[PDB]
Amino acid sequence: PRIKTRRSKPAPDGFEKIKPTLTDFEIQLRDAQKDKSSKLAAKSNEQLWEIMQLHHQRSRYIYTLYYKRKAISKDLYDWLIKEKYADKLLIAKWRKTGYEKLCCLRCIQKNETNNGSTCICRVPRAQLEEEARKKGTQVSFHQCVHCGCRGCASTD
Amino acid sequence: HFTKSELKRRRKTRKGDGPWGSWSSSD
Amino acid sequence: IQVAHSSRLANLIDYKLRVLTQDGRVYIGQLMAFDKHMNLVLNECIEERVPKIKVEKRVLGLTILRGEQILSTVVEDKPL
Amino acid sequence: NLYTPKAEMPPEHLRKIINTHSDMASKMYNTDKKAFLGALKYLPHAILKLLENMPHPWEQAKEVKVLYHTSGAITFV
RNA sequence: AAGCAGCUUUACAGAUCAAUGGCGGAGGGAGGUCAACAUCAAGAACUGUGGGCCUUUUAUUGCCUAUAGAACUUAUAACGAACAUGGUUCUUGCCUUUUACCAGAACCAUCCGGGUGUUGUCUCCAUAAACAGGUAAAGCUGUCCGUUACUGUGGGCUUGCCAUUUUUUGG
Ligand SMILES: [Zn+2]
Ligand SMILES: [Zn+2]
Ligand SMILES: [Zn+2]
Repeated sequence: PRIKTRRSKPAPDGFEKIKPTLTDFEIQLRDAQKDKSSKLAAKSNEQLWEIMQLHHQRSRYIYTLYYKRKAISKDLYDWLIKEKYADKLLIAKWRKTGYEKLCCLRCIQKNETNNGSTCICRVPRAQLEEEARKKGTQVSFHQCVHCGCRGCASTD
Repeated sequence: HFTKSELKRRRKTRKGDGPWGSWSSSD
Repeated sequence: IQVAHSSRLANLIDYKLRVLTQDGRVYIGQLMAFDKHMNLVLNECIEERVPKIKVEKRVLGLTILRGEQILSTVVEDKPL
Repeated sequence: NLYTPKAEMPPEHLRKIINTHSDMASKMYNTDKKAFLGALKYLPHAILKLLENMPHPWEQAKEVKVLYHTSGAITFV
């Protein structure tokens, strides 16, 4: 996350209760930052998908404790927002309707795809199965590229 | 087209939990 | 010939006023300035005298009127 | 007008990209290596973007925004 | 500037619970190291609308007037209270040829940036805003909805006040 400095405030009360989960996410990021053997290209991109998964689960955990379960106060949530434990924008898209479950910020931007549309992971799995049935083949999509989410629309 | 209860009893069928739950259906 | 629920002379400014005077003269025309003494400075003043019938009509223009010579003022209609 | 603004990414993703470009011996880096030779004519701009955002003596470390290429070629503060 | 009269306002006590008429509403506020389009070197210099006047056919020029607006920089003139670099040409230096240069000019440029307007998107906070026509844009308009158009309490002031010659207390 962000380093602990003099200008950064100390944490509000309740943060030591949630330190083991954030510390587990921290040490898994410490393991996932190091380069592996990583010779292939299809398995080079998976070790970025693990880090996108860890960042997504950390922000999902903070979102779950603040908005869903209402255990963390506004002071501690704003401190976890200042110290970059979770993105403002991912939590903000999770506040929206239709983007409750979401992979990452990259897969809802129409600015980065070649077609001017969103990413294929925002299509529901049932819609992909409907087009697979209408074409006759199987669902020819398994793992999204920016992040490794199989399907991340709000239904599925 | 699936009903909402069918979406509930199909989004449990993905093996992991979260967006990274696999739809691959090995077993 | 109409009016609203007016309270005093200042809210009805610039209107087509008929002005009655002590000397048997009626000044018709619009207004531009008043005073405490009801000193009307009439905008397009037309003086009406009745020699003993026929209304002797006179073009004046912008005239400062001294208030003691005035009897009472009549509001006719809108300007312009 | 369609414009969703720029995606703030985790720092660990950038850090993993920079760590995977220390070997640079596979075939897969070929176009990525092309990117490195293309990023030299955008290298010195980034040097200015470091040295403008150079941390002053009254501050410890200045957590700064930064663009990184997908291949981790060039890192513009 | 105490008060009263008047006008206006919201909280209202009130007449209809009508047809009216004002105001407000006919899809919000704060922003963001968000981007997109304009626009930023000049008759001290800018546009909108309208009329009129001149070509040999009233077309692209150019003036005189009428009003409504000119955001952004500008006078020890300039978007930036800061300041680099490159090209061409000329004139100097170092010289041993060029690059790399010394350092002045002239004419150009290139980079780090910046302002303002509008549009859009994003974040946070909230929440009769109903229907119909269009443009490049808006309650632009039509239907329409709240306080409410006829008194009194409570606030504000745009006012006046607290007979003896020239005005309002008599020819
Ligand atoms: Zn996704
Ligand atoms: Zn994604
Ligand atoms: Zn995706």
